[PDB]
Amino acid sequence: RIQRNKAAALLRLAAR
Amino acid sequence: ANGLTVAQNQVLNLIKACPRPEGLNFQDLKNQLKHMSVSSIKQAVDFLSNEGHIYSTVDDDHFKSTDAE
Repeated sequence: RIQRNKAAALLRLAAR
Repeated sequence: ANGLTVAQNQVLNLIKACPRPEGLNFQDLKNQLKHMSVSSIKQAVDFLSNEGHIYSTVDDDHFKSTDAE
């Protein structure tokens, strides 16, 4: 469940 | 630019600003923002997560801001 959560968030934020 | 709603901005601001090592757990969050119903917070959580603003850390319901005001 929890893994690279921060990186996922950064990716989501960046990919806009 | 603020493609966010004032309530979600506020929730995010609380999550990011609140000086707790343990981020701002959903229960702390709701205890602070008593007016902001659990469902509405779940929706906000989902949105802010999708926006890559908040993320869950030690537990699913234990959020921190990645680097979003």
